[PDB]
Amino acid sequence: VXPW
Amino acid sequence: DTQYILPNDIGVSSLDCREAFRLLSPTERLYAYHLSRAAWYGGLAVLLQTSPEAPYIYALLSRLFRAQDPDQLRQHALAEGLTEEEYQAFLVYAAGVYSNMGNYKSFGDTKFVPNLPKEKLERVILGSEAAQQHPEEVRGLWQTCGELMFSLEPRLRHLGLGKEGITTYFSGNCTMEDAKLAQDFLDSQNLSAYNTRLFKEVDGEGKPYYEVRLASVLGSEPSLDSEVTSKLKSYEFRGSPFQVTRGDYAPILQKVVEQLEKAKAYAANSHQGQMLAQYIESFTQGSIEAHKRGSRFWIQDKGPIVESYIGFIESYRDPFGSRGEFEGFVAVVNKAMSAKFERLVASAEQLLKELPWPPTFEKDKFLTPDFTSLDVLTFAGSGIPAGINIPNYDDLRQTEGFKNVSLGNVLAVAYATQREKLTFLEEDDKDLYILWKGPSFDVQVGLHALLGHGSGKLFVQDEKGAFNFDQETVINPETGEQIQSWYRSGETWDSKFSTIASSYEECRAESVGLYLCLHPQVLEIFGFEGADAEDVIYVNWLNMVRAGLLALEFYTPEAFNWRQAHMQARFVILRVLLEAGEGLVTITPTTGSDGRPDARVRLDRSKIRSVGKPALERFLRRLQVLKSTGDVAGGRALYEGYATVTDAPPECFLTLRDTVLLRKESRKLIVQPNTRLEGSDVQLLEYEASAAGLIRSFSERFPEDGPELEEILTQLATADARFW
Ligand SMILES: [K+]
Ligand SMILES: [Mg+2]
Ligand SMILES: [Zn+2]
Repeated sequence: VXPW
Repeated sequence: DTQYILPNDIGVSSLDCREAFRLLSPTERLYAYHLSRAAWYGGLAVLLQTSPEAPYIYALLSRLFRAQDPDQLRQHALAEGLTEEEYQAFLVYAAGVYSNMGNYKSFGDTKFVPNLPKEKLERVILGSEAAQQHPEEVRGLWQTCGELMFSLEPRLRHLGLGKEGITTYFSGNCTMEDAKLAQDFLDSQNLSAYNTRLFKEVDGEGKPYYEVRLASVLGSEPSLDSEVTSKLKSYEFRGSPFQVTRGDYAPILQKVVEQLEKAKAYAANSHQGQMLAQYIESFTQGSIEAHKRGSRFWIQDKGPIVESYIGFIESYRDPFGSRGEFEGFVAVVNKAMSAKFERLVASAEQLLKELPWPPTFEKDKFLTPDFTSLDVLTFAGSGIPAGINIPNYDDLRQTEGFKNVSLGNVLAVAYATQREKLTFLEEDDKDLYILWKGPSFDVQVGLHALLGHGSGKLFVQDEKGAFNFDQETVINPETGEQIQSWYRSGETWDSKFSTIASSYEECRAESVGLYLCLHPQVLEIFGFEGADAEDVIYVNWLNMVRAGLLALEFYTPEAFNWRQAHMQARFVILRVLLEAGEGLVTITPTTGSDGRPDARVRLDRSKIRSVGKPALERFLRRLQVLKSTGDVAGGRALYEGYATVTDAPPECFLTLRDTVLLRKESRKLIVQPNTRLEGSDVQLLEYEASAAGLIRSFSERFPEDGPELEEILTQLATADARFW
């Protein structure tokens, strides 16, 4: 799993 | 309107990684070169996983820009009557298509079209140099993809199952019912959806036949024996015919495995070599199991200088939530920035104990997980994240361990903001925001990756009832009773929690981040003692509530659907903190300095611990209990209840959404470098931080076989054309  | 176009002054940042590359040894450089080539090759498949016209648009753009670079093409376009702003809009559009590997935003799942008249762009394309060199190919590509490149018909605006959306993970005639039946079949067959797509056709009667196509180099022909070759047959499932095939994106993955084999020669240790062999197996046969074994060997490779991962990893853009989009990154460790995260790992096992659920709902043994800060050289696919927790195989995450990764040169590209663009904050808040955003983000990302995704025990039952926990002694804190819900064989987190799984897990991880950020030991791990940890905490929470407001841009009210997992998660956290009342967070609509509707977010620093922490603790316990029991019913109840967007007073979120859109800022595109092999050495090629720079980065990206990749994509597109 993992914004700006 | 502007919702479905990229603005001509969209920010473009260049990935900064000359120093990390210059650190690398010659062997490490050739290793990263071949891995980057494999990743770039595989990222082309995202085009096929995005929209039916995306491969054609890519082929057309890359042909156009091979014939003429942006500056050559400008002269033609302006001689053909375009304006500089229209040509700039075309450049921005091409750069968007390149940066997303498709004509839909990877962050938002919305289509974007070129911001200029279609007839003028036709004048440009048909008069171009590539058109004069290949009239048949260019004219065919244009007639095939042009109006779809521009059409904003309402069913084309968003990615999604059914008729009101667009997806190529399924055929056009597929609905959520078809995806649910496919997922039940896949669970019954212990075949993971990650590297699969689903196509539905009908016979003369109208009876639906289902094809579950696996992504593989090899097709449906006799190859060396695998667990995959037995599965290539027809089945009947609840009266429906299913056909498991493979050979999807076959020549693309062929290039990928070529480059992976070449990288295998320059591997540092046997862990990397075996993980690469297993990746080759996974991509050639179609085995998610081979990818699992490669990921196991990869977890075993601790602290390498060139970190990497590749495959059909994340399941964000599958409208059902189980199939994986292709990605692949190559990065260099940054030991100085990784120091703080290894520090966070040092006290991580003892940090988990503070989480608001009993150790019976926590992983059995804490495995010392690798956590590095990385500098990216390549991140192929549709988007570059800030950090990753991988692998997503929860069995591996519970037995062997996992890796946490913080992309440093991506965090740095995203750190910069201007005062004007910081919307919905009062001037007193903006200064603390500017001063503390970066360090607060280090904190939040560390907590999100290590203690968020890295925490949680899923209760799995065997086929012989062998619970991985103690059914007799483990008690459910929300009911006081023993455990009654759990996962079975073949059932995974994505499998049971389909459309909300990504957003739900993300919400849990970032609630963990917000919660454990009050812990002063954590704040001193990042070197923030009480003199400044105060402000880093307040900034983390203010950023969270502001993100919860801003998330309304990523909500389709007509479909009652959330288009982005993290933003839905942050809206959920905002509604949760609004729920406790007591004047903690307050969204108040105002009128802006420019005379347009604005809003203001007020967050009280004092009530963060007295009001915010109890609500977050309650919420985290609910989330974790429902996740560990796999209670899809109650989990959906909770999450889809908080994620509900309503115009109810006082918040009036639906009216706020118009303000959030009317003051939205487009996410910047990121230019990535290329690597070249001068026979002996490896050199790094950087590019201007512009639309033309990104275009050039993709024109020089495939020097050996670019025109062949264009035709591979065109062929794979035309073959499946009947599905949409
Ligand atoms: K998912
Ligand atoms: Mg659809
Ligand atoms: Zn995450």
